[PDB]
Amino acid sequence: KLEEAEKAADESERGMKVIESRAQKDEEKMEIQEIQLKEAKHIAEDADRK
Amino acid sequence: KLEEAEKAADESERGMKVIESRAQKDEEKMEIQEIQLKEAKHIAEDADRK
Repeated sequence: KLEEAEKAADESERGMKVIESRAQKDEEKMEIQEIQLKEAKHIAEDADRK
Repeated sequence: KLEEAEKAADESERGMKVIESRAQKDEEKMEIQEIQLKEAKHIAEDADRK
């Protein structure tokens, strides 16, 4: 049961590492896409201002 | 150790679910900011075009 509970922790932790690494990749990509959106929008606003 | 391993199962699994929720929020924000980046770039393209 300790192996099952610890394995549930270890496997859910690996699950977590993959989806936390995914959250990190999605977070970095969303920040990049958000900064690029802010800039593409700021370019659009700058182009609208122009 | 089993109680702590079950608490770790809960924390690594709750972690995995909080991270899955965060990864989903960051994935949706990634997907929302890339779709809206493509739109913000098309607005920049339209803003530059107009």
